[PDB]
Amino acid sequence: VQQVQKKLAALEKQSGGRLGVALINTADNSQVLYRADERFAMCSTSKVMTAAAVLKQSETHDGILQQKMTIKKADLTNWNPVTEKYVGNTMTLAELSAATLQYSDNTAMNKLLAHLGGPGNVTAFARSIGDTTFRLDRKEPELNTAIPGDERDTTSPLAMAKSLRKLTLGDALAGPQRAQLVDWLKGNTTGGQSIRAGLPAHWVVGDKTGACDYGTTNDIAVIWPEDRAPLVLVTYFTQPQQDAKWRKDVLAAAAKIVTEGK
Ligand SMILES: *C(=O)[C@@H]([C@@H]1NC(C(=O)O)=C(S[C@@H]2CN[C@@H](C(=O)N(C)C)C2)[C@@H]1C)[C@@H](C)O
Repeated sequence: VQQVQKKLAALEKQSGGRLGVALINTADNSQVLYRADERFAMCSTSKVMTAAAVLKQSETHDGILQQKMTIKKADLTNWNPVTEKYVGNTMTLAELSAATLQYSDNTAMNKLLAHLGGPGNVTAFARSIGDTTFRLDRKEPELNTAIPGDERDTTSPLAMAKSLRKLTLGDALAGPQRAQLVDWLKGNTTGGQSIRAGLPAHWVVGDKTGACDYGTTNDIAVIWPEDRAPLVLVTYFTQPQQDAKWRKDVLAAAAKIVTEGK
């Protein structure tokens, strides 16, 4: 059905930006692709691979998720909805992971990066699960420049869709860790206006949004349409002006377009 292709193409043209979509239907492994092999800056969506790297460690290191880290007034970044509540005290890695994933807390992200030894370690983890496109280069907030043509902190919609699938439904993570990642993605509190907005209200969704410079507005999610096989969806969107406004409505439209009737 190229109807979807035409609709996506029109959506992009009308938006005046560059749209990236990758949908994987686990029912038969069919895919809906639109610039699925092009690179897009990930913004907060890179936080999923990051949190997953920590979960991977917990498979061998027992109780690591309960390990504590101190939050100093110096760790605070441009967005600390949760961490700012702990300046002077501690947060476990689980709490930190939850904070970065569900509230997109930047301080929490850098705390996880520090724990992992830097962005290069997240990239290594991605490679270990077969993702040869993903690449994390900087920490928060520099990783959000999203400069057109810059390959730093980018990935493709398809590569991210495959990795999200491997992580949440596949074998990239062990049972317990897989369940925690899914639980965290379902508990996201910032996706209300994105992919979720374009889906029937009773469908169950796990997702991670993101928004940064050049009006880059992203979202990656796993969708369970009632009792049907899960859908893995990545909607990436970026614009020409560095100061462009975010277009969460564009991702919602894209989501409706590709998931309608699934
Ligand atoms: C990540 O991409 C940045 C971070 N992540 C997200 C996100 O939704 O994933 C938010 S955007 C959110 C809606 N717009 C802002 C505002 O409306 N609030 C005050 C409610 C927050 C945030 C931009 C991170 C890299 O900085």
